Amino acid sequence: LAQLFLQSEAAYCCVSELEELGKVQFRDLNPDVNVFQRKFVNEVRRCEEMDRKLRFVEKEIRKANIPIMDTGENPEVPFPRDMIDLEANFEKIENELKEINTNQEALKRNFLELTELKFILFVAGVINRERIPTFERMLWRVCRGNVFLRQAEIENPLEDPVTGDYVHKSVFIIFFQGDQLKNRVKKICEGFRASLYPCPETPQERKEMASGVNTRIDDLQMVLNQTEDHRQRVLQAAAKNIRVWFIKVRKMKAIYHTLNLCNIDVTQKCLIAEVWCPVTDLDSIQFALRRGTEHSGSTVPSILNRMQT
Amino acid sequence: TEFWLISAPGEKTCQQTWEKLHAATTKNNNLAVSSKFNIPDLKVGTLDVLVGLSDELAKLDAFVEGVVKKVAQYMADVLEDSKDKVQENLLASGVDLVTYITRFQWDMAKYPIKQSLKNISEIIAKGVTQIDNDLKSRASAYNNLKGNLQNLERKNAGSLLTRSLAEIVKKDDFVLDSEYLVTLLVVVPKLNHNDWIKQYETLAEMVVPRSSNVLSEDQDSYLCNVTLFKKAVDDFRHKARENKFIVRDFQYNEEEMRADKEEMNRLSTDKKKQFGPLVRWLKVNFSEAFIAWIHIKALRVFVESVLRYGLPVNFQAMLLQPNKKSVKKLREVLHELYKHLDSSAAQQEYYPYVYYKIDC
Amino acid sequence: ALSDADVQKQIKHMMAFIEQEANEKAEEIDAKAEEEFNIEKGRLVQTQRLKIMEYYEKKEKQIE
Amino acid sequence: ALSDADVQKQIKHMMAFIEQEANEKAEEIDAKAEEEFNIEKGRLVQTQRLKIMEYYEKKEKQIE
Amino acid sequence: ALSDADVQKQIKHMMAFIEQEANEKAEEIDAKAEEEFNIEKGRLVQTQRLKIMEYYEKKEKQIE
Amino acid sequence: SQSQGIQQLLQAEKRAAEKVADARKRKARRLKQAKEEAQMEVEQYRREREQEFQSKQQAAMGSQGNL
Amino acid sequence: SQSQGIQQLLQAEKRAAEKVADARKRKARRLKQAKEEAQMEVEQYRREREQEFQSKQQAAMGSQGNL
Amino acid sequence: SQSQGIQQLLQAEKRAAEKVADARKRKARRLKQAKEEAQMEVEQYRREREQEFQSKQQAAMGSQGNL
Repeated sequence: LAQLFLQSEAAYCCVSELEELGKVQFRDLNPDVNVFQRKFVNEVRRCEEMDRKLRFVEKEIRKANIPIMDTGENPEVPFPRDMIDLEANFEKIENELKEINTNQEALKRNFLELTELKFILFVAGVINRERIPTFERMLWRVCRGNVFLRQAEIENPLEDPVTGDYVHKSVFIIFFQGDQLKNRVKKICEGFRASLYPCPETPQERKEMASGVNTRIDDLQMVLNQTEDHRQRVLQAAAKNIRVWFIKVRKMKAIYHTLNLCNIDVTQKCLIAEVWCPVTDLDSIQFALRRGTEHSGSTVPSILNRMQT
Repeated sequence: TEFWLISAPGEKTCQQTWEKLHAATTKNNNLAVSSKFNIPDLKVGTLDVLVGLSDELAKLDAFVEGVVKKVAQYMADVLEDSKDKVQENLLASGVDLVTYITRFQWDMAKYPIKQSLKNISEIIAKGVTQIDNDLKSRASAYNNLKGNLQNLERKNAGSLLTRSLAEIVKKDDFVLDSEYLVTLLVVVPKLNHNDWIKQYETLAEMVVPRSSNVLSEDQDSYLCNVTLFKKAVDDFRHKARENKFIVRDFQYNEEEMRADKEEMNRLSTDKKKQFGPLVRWLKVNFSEAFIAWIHIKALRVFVESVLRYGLPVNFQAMLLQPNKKSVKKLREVLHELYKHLDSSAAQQEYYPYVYYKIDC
Repeated sequence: ALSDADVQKQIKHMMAFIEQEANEKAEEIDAKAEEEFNIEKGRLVQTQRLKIMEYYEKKEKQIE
Repeated sequence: ALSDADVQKQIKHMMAFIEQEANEKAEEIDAKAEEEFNIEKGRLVQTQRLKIMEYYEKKEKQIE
Repeated sequence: ALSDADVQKQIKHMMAFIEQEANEKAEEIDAKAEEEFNIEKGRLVQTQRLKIMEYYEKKEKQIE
Repeated sequence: SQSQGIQQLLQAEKRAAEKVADARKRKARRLKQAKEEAQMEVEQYRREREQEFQSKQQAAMGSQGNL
Repeated sequence: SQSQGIQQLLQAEKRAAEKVADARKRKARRLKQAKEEAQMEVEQYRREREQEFQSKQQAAMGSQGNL
Repeated sequence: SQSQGIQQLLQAEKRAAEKVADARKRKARRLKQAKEEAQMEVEQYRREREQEFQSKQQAAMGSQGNL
């Protein structure tokens, strides 16, 4: 057991270099002090937020089958203060991605919703013919089939939005002139597994509206396709930087956590710590310390002196 | 007592007889009793009004059915012309329910046929509503009278330990107009009657010896009166209690006993006087409730028949009086006879024809 | 639940309801038309008869 | 449990009570009568003596 | 990797660091003291100089 | 045979429209007749009161000279 | 013997009532006598003061006379 | 040797604290001196402007004399 005193600016760099060397184990000089008391909490908290957010995006990356090879850059683990802004930049990217997917899902609903109308043009809606055998009978139960039903069958039906998958669709829906019974049918249609919300017209104008719908559908799909394309390009590009980032962030966290396990002096911006280290490797440690503090602009001697124990 | 009410599409005139007379095809091979159902020919507008009316009638039906059965129970509680084991129902149209239903007629007097159904329904609904409120109020007032009368009977019930003394104590039982003396009544169990007679004379200082006598007796104790000096009453009643005799908290009071006697006599007479008008009131209300009840069912028949078969409104409606254990056969017959019209529109209620039950 | 013959039957039934509704509505329209006939005729004729009477009274006042 | 002699003793005892209360009441009433006699005599005699003295004093004013 | 002579040398260098900071900090403090000196001096000088000028001018105007 | 039923429904709607439009035409016609007759009565009322006025005015001239 | 008991007690009550009524009668009489005696003393006082007044009145008139 | 390093750093920190607190004390003293000197300079300005007034007044008196 030996004790080292050096300036805190030099200390950040030195700890980083020693962590890269990996031959020294630091002891906690303040065992009765919690993380808020150690005052690395803001740095750790930021690291933890960065980590979780990175992992969040990582899940999307992995689902997207991005190679994330993690073969370089990361090993150098630089730890400038500007990394905090880089952390924020990460948060922005994943947040953008989160908005895009949310938008896509809404777009998907609209796509499907318009697609159903496209198909329709009561109503020739989208039904799996789950309860239609009973829908008709329920109608007969409310009134004796006062109006004929419209029948249709969809070849290669569209993927039902609630289902999330593609099922054959078949429609048999009744229209009524009576208001009491129309309201009754409304209630049945709401209760039964049927697609009902068509806004029919018989005028040529409605066929023209249906054409406008097709146009809008195409525009929606175009925008969707571009959104997804951007998403994927961004995800893979981020996957490259994320493999590097993961380890960079982990290293920073480890460094700050190690520095918490220390006793910060009160009167000077200098840090004293006791560490265990191999005797034979002490020279190697001092050379690492020299390089670390040399990177630090203050070039504090950073002398590690053996204690008796 | 359940009757079945059904209606067929009536496409052919044979339906009039197929539901009654066609022994080859009719109910239990013409063994169930059937009769013609008299229906008014009323105006219908569009199908949605009919739909409304159907819903309304179903609700009115349930309401009145409840009301007429409730009032029937009210009369059962009265115990006049209707009991729970005999006389299960009251007369309707001045005839028995079996007679009424069997020869049921439409009451055009209440529901003119020149009116729209909406108005007919509203009129019936109003009638049965008024009847309901009239009899509810009357029954409540009567029940309150019955309550008070029973309360008085109970007050004047029990043994001498607790029974009111209104019918027991006479002026000649108390020592009245004394300056020093008061007469107390104490209940001594019969087993200790002689002990009381022997002991009462020595229970307290300054009591009048040999004054004790017996006012009343029952299966457990004797009620005896003793005259004593006012100030010894505390010692008297204390020591009497010590010897296991119970003193009643009673003093002679002519006005309270007379008031109790007349109040009971009055309430009993009032019970009789209301009973008189009670049975006439309730029986008339029943008659009208039952007539309206079946009228409602007839309208439910009209509405469903038109709603299912369209117009013109010519349907063959018939009543059955089911025979015991033949329900299955009748349903099988009716199904085979009429299933071809609906095949699936009509278990718990859906049959391929208009069908209602009458619960009597 | 229906064969073609029964679908046709159901349609005939609807048509029947359409016809009954129209017949009733027209009857209602004509009845109200007659009520309004008498009401408006009264309003107008009484209104102007009144105006005339008032002017007449004015002529009598001028004679006075 | 009590003989004719004892029931008569009890009756005499009650009568003795009644007589004792009667005597105490009559004596108390007579004593109060004596007190009220003197009280009313004082009230009356002083009231009118005062009136007499006042009229006398008025006589002095008349002499003046 | 350092001898006692070298450890003591580094301790001396670290003390030199402390002395250097002490000097730099004190110099900064004295510089600020001088800045505050000149700032407050100016404020006071101008404030009262202006008041004197105003009295002079008022008297001169009064003479005219 | 679905198109036949649908066509029949359309025919029913057409007939309904005819029934109602003709009822509206009849309402309008009866009301116009009512107005024409009312005005005729109004004119008669005017003619008669005017005649009465002129008669009284002429009598008044006879009274004035007499007076 | 319930009636003999009460007979004796009601007769005792009668005697008590007579005794207290007589005491009240005595009170009433004594109070009247008390008022009569008070009034007699009032008259004695009246006579005495009236006599002094009349005595002084005659003396005063003679005195007024000589002056 | 760390316990000695500790003692040396504590002594250096003691001196540093003393040097800075002393600078703050000096700052307060210099500020007071600044106010005292300012007031003396203000008086010097007052004296000079009063002398200028007197000069102006004498010139004015001679000018009024000549008019």
